[PDB]
Amino acid sequence: HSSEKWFHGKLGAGRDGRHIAERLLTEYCIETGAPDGSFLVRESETFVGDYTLSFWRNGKVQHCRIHSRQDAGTPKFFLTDNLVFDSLYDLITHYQQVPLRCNEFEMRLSEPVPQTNAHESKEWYHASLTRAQAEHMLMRVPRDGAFLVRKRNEPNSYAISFRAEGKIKHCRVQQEGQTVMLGNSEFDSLVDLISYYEKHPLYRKMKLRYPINEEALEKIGTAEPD
Amino acid sequence: ELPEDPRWELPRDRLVLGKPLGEGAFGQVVLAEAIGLDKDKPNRVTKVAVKMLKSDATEKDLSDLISEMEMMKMIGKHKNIINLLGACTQDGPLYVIVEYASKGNLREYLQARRPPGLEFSFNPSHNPEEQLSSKDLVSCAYQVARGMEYLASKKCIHRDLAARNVLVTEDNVMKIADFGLARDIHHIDYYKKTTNGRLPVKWMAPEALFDRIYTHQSDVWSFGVLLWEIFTLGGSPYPGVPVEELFKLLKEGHRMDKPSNCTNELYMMMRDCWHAVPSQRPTFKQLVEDLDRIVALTSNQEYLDLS
Ligand SMILES: Nc1ncnc2c1ncn2[C@@H]1O[C@H](COP(=O)(O)OP(=O)(O)CP(=O)(O)O)[C@@H](O)[C@H]1O
Ligand SMILES: [Mg+2]
Repeated sequence: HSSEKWFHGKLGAGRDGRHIAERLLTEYCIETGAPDGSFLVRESETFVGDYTLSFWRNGKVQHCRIHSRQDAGTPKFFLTDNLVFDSLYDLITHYQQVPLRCNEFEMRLSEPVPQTNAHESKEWYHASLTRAQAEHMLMRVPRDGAFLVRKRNEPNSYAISFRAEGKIKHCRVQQEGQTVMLGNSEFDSLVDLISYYEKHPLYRKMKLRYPINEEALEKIGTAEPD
Repeated sequence: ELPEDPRWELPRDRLVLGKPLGEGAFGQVVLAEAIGLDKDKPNRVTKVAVKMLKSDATEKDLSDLISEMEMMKMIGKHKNIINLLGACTQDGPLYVIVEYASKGNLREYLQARRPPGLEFSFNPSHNPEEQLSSKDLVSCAYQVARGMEYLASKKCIHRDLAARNVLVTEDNVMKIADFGLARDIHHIDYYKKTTNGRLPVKWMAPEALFDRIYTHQSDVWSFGVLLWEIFTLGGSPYPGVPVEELFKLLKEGHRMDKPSNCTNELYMMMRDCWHAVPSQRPTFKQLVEDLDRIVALTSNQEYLDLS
């Protein structure tokens, strides 16, 4: 099975998965000065059901189709007709040691790539929301655990707004290059950070349980108290 | 009360019924909420669809629904097949609980994506972003081929492949549904209808129509008709032709015409599926592979060629 890692899965809730993966690898590699072979495995947009191996090679991101076949009872994965594996893992593992022979030349995949855009499609994430604008949304939700994550004007920084003990409370998150810091705490990306506190307590044992948005209000939201 | 199944049986009270989603002569599907479908998540509510018999259902219909439920357990999970979630078989009405397809059946999906026409515009000018492209249409045919291919590898014939039986999910994934007429032919390699009854004639192959002979070959015929349905964006097969005359038309080598705005290869694909010699029609493995190539070629998205 796949447990995140280079495995990003669905990108953009099924929308513009290739494009989203190109900007995710470009700006990431250009900055971090990534070596050739940097990659991620995403769901295929063109061939529904199959996968795609997207990677960085000479200032350019290229995609490779990962065929899948579930006929022999056991799933099968391959990039070529002469080599097959029982899992994406054994397949990715393999092409890390052994190169990729194509028309141009060969290439061994080097290092994974984190999910830096994963939050841009999530329900709780907002790109342009004022604090009051956010407080007003959480004001219409008379509960504890409801939350959201807005991006602030200040470069590389996001706030986490939530309802603790029946009262609005906010939290500061700061982007440090390619890692997110929640005060002293450090994570790989917003989605890895929210994922964590969706289980663990974020404040007084208050955990992020109820993402909030327009439709989320159509399910809970009334008119706002104060 | 019939053989319960601890594997699928779900407490009848952990299911909250909602509004209708579609009906027929004797059968109905209704939206519902399933509490704690997964044992590790006893309080997580999952939107689902529940299939059940109508008020005027007969003994016969019940056995058909039992069968339908058994078929889905024997076929297994697949990306393009609606997956079975569970059932309520004891002390009350039989409920077959299945995955919920938020965009309905393919026929409806396609029609709601049809153009306005020249000099005409839509009101209230609905989502212009969901208007399907030629790439999206091939992708739908491909997905259904992949699901049928898997079904054939499981030695099963659907016998009721039609756009009304292909469901579309939230992210636009095709899900083959309605296995009430499906049959297992693991060793025999064919099914011969003994009794009589209701049948989707406009989708049935000659031999299944006159000789009552069903195989993967007749499913492929139905798939030819499905293709026509897709490329006409929800048209009706053999429009205006009375069923009683359909018999005469088929016996004389009549095939439907090419849907406007449809390459010749895709029309040729339909023709192959409608071949008079069953053994000459493509199998689903050939349809997936052909459709694979067309999808790769229609979507001008370049990939690494490793050969
Ligand atoms: N999971 C689902 N999600 C959304 N809609 C569904 C659905 N399952 C069925 N429907 C709706 O109900 C319709 C009929 O469902 P289905 O084909 O399973 O029953 P059926 O056609 O066998 C009834 P009958 O046996 O009386 O002819 C579908 O075409 C669709 O409109
Ligand atoms: Mg039906």
